[PDB]
Amino acid sequence: VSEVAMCRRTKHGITWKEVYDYLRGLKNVDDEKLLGKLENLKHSVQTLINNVKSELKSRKVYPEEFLEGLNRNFSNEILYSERLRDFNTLLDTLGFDAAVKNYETMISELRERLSEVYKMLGEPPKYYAILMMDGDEMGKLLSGEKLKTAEHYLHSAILERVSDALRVKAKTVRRLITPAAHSSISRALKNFSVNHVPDVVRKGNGTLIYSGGDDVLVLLPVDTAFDVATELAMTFSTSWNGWEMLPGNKLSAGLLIVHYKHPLYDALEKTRELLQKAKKLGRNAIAVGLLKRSGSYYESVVNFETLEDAKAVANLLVKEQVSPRIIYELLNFADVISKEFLHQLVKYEAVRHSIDKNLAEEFQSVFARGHQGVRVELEGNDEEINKYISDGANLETFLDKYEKAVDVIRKQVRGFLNLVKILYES
Amino acid sequence: DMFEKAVVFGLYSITPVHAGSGIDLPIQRERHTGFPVIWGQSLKGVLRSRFRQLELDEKIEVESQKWKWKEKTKEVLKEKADEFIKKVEERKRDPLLTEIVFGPATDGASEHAGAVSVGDAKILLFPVRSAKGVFAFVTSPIVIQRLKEDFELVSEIENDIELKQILSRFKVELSNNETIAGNALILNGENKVILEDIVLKVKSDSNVIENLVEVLKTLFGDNFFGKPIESIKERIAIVSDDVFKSFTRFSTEIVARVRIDAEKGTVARGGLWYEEFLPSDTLMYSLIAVGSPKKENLPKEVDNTQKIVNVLKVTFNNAFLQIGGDETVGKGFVKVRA
Amino acid sequence: MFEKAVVFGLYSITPVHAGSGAELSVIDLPIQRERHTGFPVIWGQSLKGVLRSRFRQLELDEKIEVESQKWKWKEKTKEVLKEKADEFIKKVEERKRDPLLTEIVFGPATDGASEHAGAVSVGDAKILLFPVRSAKGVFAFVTSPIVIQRLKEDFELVSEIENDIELKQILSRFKVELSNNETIAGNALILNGENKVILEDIVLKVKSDSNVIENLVEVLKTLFGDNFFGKPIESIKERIAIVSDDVFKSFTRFSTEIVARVRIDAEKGTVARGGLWYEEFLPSDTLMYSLIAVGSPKKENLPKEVDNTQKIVNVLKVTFNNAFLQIGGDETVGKGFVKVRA
Amino acid sequence: DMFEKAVVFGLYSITPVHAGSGAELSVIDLPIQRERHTGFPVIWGQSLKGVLRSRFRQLELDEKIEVESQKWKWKEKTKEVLKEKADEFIKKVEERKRDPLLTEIVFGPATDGASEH
Amino acid sequence: MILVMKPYDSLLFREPRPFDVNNHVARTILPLPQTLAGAVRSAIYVKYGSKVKDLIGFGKEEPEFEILGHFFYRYDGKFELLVESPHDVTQNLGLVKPHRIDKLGITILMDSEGIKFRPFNGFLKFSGLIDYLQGRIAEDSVVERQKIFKKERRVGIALTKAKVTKEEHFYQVEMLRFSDDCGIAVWVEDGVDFDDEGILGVGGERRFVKFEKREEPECITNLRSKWKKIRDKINETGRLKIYLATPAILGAKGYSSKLDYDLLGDIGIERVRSVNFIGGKPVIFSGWDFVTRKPKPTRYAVPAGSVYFVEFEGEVKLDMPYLKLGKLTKLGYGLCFMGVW
Amino acid sequence: REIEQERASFAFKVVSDIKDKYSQNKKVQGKYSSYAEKAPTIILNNGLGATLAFFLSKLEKPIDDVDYKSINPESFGNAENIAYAFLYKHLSTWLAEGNGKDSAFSGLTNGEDPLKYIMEKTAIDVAISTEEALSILNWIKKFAKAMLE
Amino acid sequence: DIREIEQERASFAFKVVSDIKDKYSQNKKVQGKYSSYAEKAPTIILNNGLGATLAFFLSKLEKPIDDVDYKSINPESFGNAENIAYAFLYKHLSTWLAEGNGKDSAFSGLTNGEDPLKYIMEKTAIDVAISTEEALSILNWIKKFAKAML
DNA sequence: CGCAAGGACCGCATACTACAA
RNA sequence: AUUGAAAGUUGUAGUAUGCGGUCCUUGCG
Repeated sequence: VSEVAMCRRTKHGITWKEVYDYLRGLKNVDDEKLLGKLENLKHSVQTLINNVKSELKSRKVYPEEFLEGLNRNFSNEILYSERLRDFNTLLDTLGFDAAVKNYETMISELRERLSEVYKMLGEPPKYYAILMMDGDEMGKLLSGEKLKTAEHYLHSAILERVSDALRVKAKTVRRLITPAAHSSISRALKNFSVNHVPDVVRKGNGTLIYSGGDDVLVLLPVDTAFDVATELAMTFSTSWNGWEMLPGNKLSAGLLIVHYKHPLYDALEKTRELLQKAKKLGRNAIAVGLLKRSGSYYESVVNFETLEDAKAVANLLVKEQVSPRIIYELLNFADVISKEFLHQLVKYEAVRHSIDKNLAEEFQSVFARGHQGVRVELEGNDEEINKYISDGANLETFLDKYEKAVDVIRKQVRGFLNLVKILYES
Repeated sequence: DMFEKAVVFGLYSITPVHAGSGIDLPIQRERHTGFPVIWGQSLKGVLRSRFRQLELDEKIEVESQKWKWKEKTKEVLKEKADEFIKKVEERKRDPLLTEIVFGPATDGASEHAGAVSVGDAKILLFPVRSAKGVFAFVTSPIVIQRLKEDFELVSEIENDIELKQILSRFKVELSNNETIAGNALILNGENKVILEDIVLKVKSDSNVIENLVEVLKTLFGDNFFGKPIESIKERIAIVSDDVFKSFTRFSTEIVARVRIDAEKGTVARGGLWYEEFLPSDTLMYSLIAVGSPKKENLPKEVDNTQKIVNVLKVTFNNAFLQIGGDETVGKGFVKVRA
Repeated sequence: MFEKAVVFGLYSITPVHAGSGAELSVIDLPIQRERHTGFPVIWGQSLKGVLRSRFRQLELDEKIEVESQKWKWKEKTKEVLKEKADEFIKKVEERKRDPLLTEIVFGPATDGASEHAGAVSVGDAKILLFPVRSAKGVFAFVTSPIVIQRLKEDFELVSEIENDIELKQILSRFKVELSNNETIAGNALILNGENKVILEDIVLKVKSDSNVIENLVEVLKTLFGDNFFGKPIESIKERIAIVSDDVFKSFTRFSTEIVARVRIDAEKGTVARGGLWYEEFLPSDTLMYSLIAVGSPKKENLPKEVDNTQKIVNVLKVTFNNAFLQIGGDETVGKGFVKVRA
Repeated sequence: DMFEKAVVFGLYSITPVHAGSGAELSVIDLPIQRERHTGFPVIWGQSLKGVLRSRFRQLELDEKIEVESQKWKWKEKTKEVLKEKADEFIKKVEERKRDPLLTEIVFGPATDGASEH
Repeated sequence: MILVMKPYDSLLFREPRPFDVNNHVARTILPLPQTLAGAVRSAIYVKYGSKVKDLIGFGKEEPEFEILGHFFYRYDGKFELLVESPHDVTQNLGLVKPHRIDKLGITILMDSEGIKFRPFNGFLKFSGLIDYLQGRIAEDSVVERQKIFKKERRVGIALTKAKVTKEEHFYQVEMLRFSDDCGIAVWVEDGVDFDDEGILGVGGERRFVKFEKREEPECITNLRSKWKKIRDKINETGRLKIYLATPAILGAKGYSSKLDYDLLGDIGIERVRSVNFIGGKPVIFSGWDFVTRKPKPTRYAVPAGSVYFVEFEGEVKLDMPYLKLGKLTKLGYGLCFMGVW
Repeated sequence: REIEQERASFAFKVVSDIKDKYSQNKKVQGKYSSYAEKAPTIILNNGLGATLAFFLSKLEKPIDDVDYKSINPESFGNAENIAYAFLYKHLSTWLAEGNGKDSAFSGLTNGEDPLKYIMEKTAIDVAISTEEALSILNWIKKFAKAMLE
Repeated sequence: DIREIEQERASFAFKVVSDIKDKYSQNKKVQGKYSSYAEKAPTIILNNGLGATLAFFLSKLEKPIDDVDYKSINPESFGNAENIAYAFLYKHLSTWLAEGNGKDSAFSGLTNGEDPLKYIMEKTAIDVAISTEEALSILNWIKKFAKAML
C-alpha cells in the first residue's frame, strides 16, 4: 500500500511511483532534471542488492530466484529516507532478516544521493485513504417502500385518457415491482459497477479491490480522494447517463486516512466500523476519519455536498486570504457557542482574522453552510433530527422547535471544523 | 500462586508528572469517571528498575543483612550459577532477588512467575488555588467512598479492628454549591470559600475531616511527607462530585513547547505542540498484591508473604522515585511512603 | 540515579519575559505561572534549551575548559569514534548533530534521539526573593515562609543525593510563622515611626524575631558564593522582609510590570491595524533558583576526560559561574539578561 | 549568546522629554515610564529600537547611508543579493510592505516577513 | 451461593489472537465461564494443597463440584443481578414469536410489528426474568451495556538498557473498565467449601478482585417458587421457550447448532413438533491448559442470549426453572431457563 | 464552563438590550462600543475602585449617595451619559447578583453595591471582584463589537 | 482582616465629601468653591511643597502660621464661603495626615497625633516627602469623589 | 473670577509534530 | 488448576521571530 501512498501527485507532477519504477527497472522516467540522481539511486540500489546477494548466496538461505528477481523486486520502502537510517534498517526493509563496513559506506552514499532527489520532489508520501461504499438498504426499495406512485410510470399522460377511478387509484398507490423491472434494476446496477466505477477510479489514480454490485472498496492516494468519493456519489444518483442507465439511488460511504504503518486488519476493521456508523446515523452520508501515527482519531459524519463547503474553506485557507488561526479560536469557543451568538461571533472573527474585503463574508457564508450540513450524534431521538439534517431546509425549522436545540449546534460546528482541519492538511 | 497480603503505597508529587498516555500528549485518565490515573504497568516498571539497580549495587536490607546476590546465586542455581551470573551481567537476565519478586525476564518468562501485582494508582487529593490560603487540597465524597472500600481490603487482611471502626463513619452528601473545609480556607466573616472562581458555601460539618486525617495518619505515619499534619489538616476541602470532576478536567497544567532552529533563529516547520501535566502536591495511592513465591528452591529468609512484604516495606519507605517521561527537564519526582 | 546535584541561582539584570502558551485573557502575553499556587515560575524546558545552546556555542569555539585543557570537538570526536568519526564530523558541518561534549552531557540532537538520554536534569526555577516598592527605604526584597518551606524540601532532596546532613540541620534551624499582617523587616525598611513598615499599598507591623532573617542570609552565603551576585551580602541583609503567605501571593500577581506596545505606520505617523497590545514583565533583581541534577553518563564509549559524575559536575560548575545568560523572548529589546551563580 | 561586540549609547537631552506611559487618573494626566519597584524614570529598549530603525530606514531610503565610504543604494545592492527575486523585493519595498535591504539585515525583518530570520 | 467479585481495576480476558512478536495487539471480550471456573478451581486447590486434586479435577477437563453460571451485578440502591439480553427482544422492547404461515409452507419468525427487527443490546434484570419467561417484558427491567462497563485502551513499551525504546518492544491492549459498584458474580452449587473473603486473580496481566461469598438473593428464590406455575402453563400451552444465559456447546461430535431432541427427551418431552432457533454469530474460544502448558482445542459455542422456540407433545417434568445443556456443563456452560411462548 | 456560558449569555443579553435602545441612533451604539472596548485598560492601570469612581464621576448629575440600582440610563441626557450609565449598570449588576439566585454565578457582592462593598471589605474580596470584572469585560468587548453598530 | 490604604482612602474621602453635601446642601457656592479648591490644591503641592500649601491655607484663614491645632478649627466659624471651604479642606487634609482613617483601621495617619505643619517643621526631608505622597493620594481621591457627587 | 481631556487603536501573521519503538 | 507468565508511552526539542504609547491641541479670557 506504500505504492498507493506514493501514487499521490507531487508538486512537479512526476509522482513517486514513476521514480520508483525506474529504480525497479520496470518503467522509464519522462523528466530528466535529476537524471544523474536517478542513476545514483539505481547504482546504489544495484550495488546494495549485489552486495546483499553475495552475502545471502554465501549461506544460500534464501532461494536464489528471489535474489535474482530482487533487481525489480526491491521494496518501495527503500525509497523512504527514514528507512535508510542504518544498514540493519535497510536490510530489514528489504525483507531479509539481518540475523558490513562496506555496506555502511554504501548506505551513506545512497542517503546522500537520495537527499538531492528528496530536496526537489519531496519525501515519498506515507499516507493513504481506504474507502468503502455500500448501497442504502436496497431491500427497502425492492420491497416497494421507496417507489413512487404509478403515475410516474405511465407513458406520457395516459391518466388523462382513462376513467376517473383508475386515474385516482394510480395517483395514490405506489407502484410495485415486476420481474422485468427487477431485471432492469439489476442491469442498471451492473452498468454502474462494471462500466463506470473502474474508469472513475482510474481517473483518480486509485486502486479498486472488490466492486460487487453496490459494494465498492478502494485504496486511494490522499491527494485525490474526496473528489472521487464525491464523483461516485453523483454516478450512483444519476438516472440517465446519456443512453446508459444508472441506479439513481443513495449510498453510504466510509473513508479512512492512515499512515502506512498500522496493521491491515485493524485498518479494515476501523473502516468497516466507520461505514457502519455512517449507516446508523441516517445513511446518505460519509464518515470521514483521520488517524495519524500518533493516535489522534478525528472523525465526522457529513453529507456529500458538505465536502464542497470544506473544499471551499480549505482553498480559502491555503490561498492565505484568511489567516489559519481562526480555526483554533473557534474550536475553543465551540463549547460555549449557541445559536443566538454563533453568527455574530463568526462574523466578528472573520473580520478580525482576515484581510477584510469580501473574503470575510464569503468565508462566513461557506462556514454557515458547512456547519448546516453535519450529522449530529446525540442521545435519544437522533433519528428524527438526523433525517431532517439529511433532508434539507427542514433542518433549520425542526431544530428551531427541537427540545435540546443547543447540543445539536455544539456538535455540528465541532464536526464541521474537524474535517476542515483534515482537508487543510492536504 | 495465590495472593495473601496487600500493602498500601502513597505517592506525593513534588514536580509535575507526565505519565504519558496513547491537547496532543495528554495524561492517563479513567474512562468511567475521568480522574487522573497512573497505570499499574508504569509503577511496576519503575519499581522493577529501582529494585534491579539497588540489588546490583548490593544495598538490600534482607532481614537486616547485606544481600550478596552473587553469593546467594550459587545457593539456588548451583551448577548453573555461572551462566546466570554471566547472563545477568549481559542484561539478558535479571538479578536473582528481582526475578523472584517481580518475575522472570522477558526471555525466560515461561518458567516461573512473579510474586507481586501492582494496581493502578488512584488520586486522593487535588491541589486547587484558593482565595484565602494557597492551594487548598480538594476532594469529593466519591473518592472518599472508593478509599473506604479499597482500604477495607488491606486492613481486613491485616486484621485492623481499630481502623475498620473509623471507616464505617465515612458518610456524606454534598450539593454542587456546598463544601466542607477547615478553618484556614474559610473566609473571615462570610462563611464561604472561593476555590478557583466558585463561591461555594460551608456546610459546617468538620467531623468528617478528622477521620479522613486519621486514616492518613495510620497509613503513612504522622510525619506527613516532611510536613506537620496540622497544616495539611487545616486546609482540606470536600466538594460535590461534579465540581471535583471539572477540577480534574481543567486544573491540570497545559504547556506549549517549540523547537528553534539554529539557522535564522525562529521556530522551524512543524515545531509547536502542547503537553499536559499533573500538578505537584497531589496525594495518590496504590495497592500491591503479594503472594507466595512461585520460585522453586528459593533462598531462605525470603520464603513467605510476610518476608517479602517486610523487604518491600523496608526498601520502599520514604524513598524518591521518578515516574513517567520528561525526566531530563525535572518532571516526575515523587516521594514514596509505605 | 542522579548521584550529584548543583544548585543554580539566577539574578535578573533586566526584566525577563518567558512567554506563556496561548495569549488569552485581558493581558496579551503573560509570564509563565502555575495554576496550583499562582507564583511566577520558569519551566525547566526553556532553561535546558538555553543552557544547551550556550554550551554548544561555547564548545564550537573551543573555549570550554575541560579540566583546563580546552577540549577540541574535532580532535576528541576523531579520538573517540575513530573510523566513523569523520562522517559524524560532516553531520556537525551540516548543523545536524552536535559536538561530542554537548551530545554527551545534554543528550543527542533530534535526528539521533535513539542512543542515550541526557546526562543532566534541569528543574523548574522557583522564586526566592521578590522586589517590592517600599515607603521608607526603597526596593525591599520580600519573601514568605512557604518559600522557605519549599527551600527546605529542596535541601532534603539534595541530601538524598550527597548526604548533606549539615545543610539539612541548617535549613531546619529556621522556622518562622507570621500570622496575618506582621512582618520580619530589616532595619532600613522600618519606618521612623513606631514599627509600621509600609509595603506598596499595605501597612504592616514589625515583628522582633529578626535572628531568623539573619539565619536566612547565612543560608545564602552558604549557597550562592560570598558576594550576593556581585554586591555586599551584608548590604542586602538590611533590606529583607518576610511576610505572610497571602500577602506574598498578592504581591506576586499585582506587582509585575505591565507594558503597552504599539507599531507605527511607515508614513502615516500613527499606529496601524493590529498595532496596540500588552505585555507582562517579571521585575529586575528577582532572585530565582533551580536544582540541576546529574546522574551516570549513559553515552557509549565516553571520553576519558569526562567519564564520571564528578567530572561532569566540575565542567558544569566551571563553565557556568558568574556568567551571563539570555532568557526568554524579547531578546533584541534588552529583556532576559541574567547572572548565573552556581 | 550570539553577541560579540557592544557599544554604550549615551543620551543627552537638550529639550524636555516625555516617553508616554498611557494615561492615568492621578493628578498627573500624562505620566512617564518608570520601573515599578524602584520608581526611578526609565526609557524602555523598545522605544529606542523603534526610533533607531525608523531613522536607519529613512537614511537608507534617501541613499544617505555611507557604509565603507559608499552609499548603500536600496535597489542596486539588493539586486546582487536577492538575485532573481530582487524585482519582487524592490516592488514590495516601494509599496511599503517590507523594509529596505540594509534595515532588514541589521534590525531584523519587517512585519510582513517576521518569520524569515 | 454466589461470589460477589468486585474488581480492583480493569481486567483483560484476552481474545484467542496470538501475542506474536510482530502481532503485539490484544482485545478483550466478555468474560467466558471457563475463566472464572478455572480461577475458582485454582483458588480452592492452592489453599488446600494436593489433597483436593479429585475435587478440583486436576488434569481433567471438568471438576466435580458444580458451578451453575455467572451473571453481572450492580448496587443501584440494592444488590441487583443482571443477565444477557435475549435475542428475541426488539429495540422497541417488543417480543418476537414465530408466525408460521402453513399456506405458503414457511416458518417465518417475523415480529408482531413487521418482518424486520434488530436485537436489543443490553442486560435484563433478574427480577424481570420471570416476566420475560411469561412473555410480559416490562419497560424498566432492562439497561444498556454502556451503563455497566466501558472498554478502555492502553499502550505499553519495554525499555532498552539505559533509556531508549527496545527493538520489537511495543504493544497496545484493550481492557474492561467496570463502572462504580458494578462487578461480576459467580453462581456456585451449594455445599462446596470455600473461604469467605480474600482476593483472587482473574484474567490475564495479573489483575485481582475482592471476592466475597454471599448467599443467594431473593430473586432466584422467587423464580424457583414460581417455576411450578410456569411449568404448568407450558404444559397447558404446548409451546415451550428455551433462553440461554451462558454460551453453550450443544453440538455433538463436531460442534453444531442443531439442538438434538435426545437432550429434550430427558426433560419429559415425547415428540418435538418443531424447533425454531434464533441466535447470532458463533463464539470461537480455546483456553490455556496449565497441566500441559499448552493451548486447549478450539470450541465453537452458541452465543449467550440465543432463544429456542419449541412446540412439543407431552409434559415437562423438571422441578427446576433451568436446565443444563451441552458438554462442559460443570464449568458453567449451557445454562438455560425455560418459559412459555 | 458553566460560568463561561453564564458570562456569554449575560454579555449577549446586555449588548442586545443596548441594541434595543436607540437601535437606529448610531451615536449611542457607537459610543457604547468604544466605551466597553476602552474600559478594561483602565482597570489594569488603576484598579477596580478607581474605575468605579471614574464611572460615577462621568455621569452628569448630583448622584446623591451611591446606588448600583436606580440611575436609569435613559434618564441621562447626553448620549455619552446614557452609554456610561448603561456600562455602569451592567457591570454593577453582574458583580452584585450575576444572573439570579438560580444562576451558576450568583455574584460575589451578595447583592451589595460594588463600590460600598469595596469600601467595607477585605483585600481578597477586592481581588476576586477585580478578576471577575476583568473577565466579564473581556467577553462584553467581543460581543458588543460584533453586533452593535 | 487586611485592608490596603486604598480602601481606607476611599472610605475617608467618601466620609468627608458626603459630610459636606448634607451639611451645606443649599450653599451651592460653598460646594463649588470646595470642588475648585480640591481640584487646584495638588498643583500647588507639586510646585511649592506641602508646608507651603498648608501655610497658604492658614493665610487664607487669617490665622498665624507658626502655631496650629487642626483639632481646634471648627469649619463653621468662617463666614465667607471661600473661607469656610478652605477651613474644611485644611481640616480634612490635616486630620487624614494625623489620624488617617482611624486608630482601629489599618492606616492611622503618619504624624501619630501631631499637627502636620509642626511635623513638617521639625522632621527630616524623608518624612516630609512621604507625608507629601500621602497628601497627594488622598487629594486625588477626594477630588474624584467631590467631582462625582458635589 | 472662573475653567477641570477626548477620541482614535484594542495582537496581528507564521509556526501549528517529527522520528523510532 | 484461568490464552497464562513476562515488557516504565520512553527518548530527544528555548512560545519563539517583526513591531517607537503614537497623533491631534496657545494655560486663557
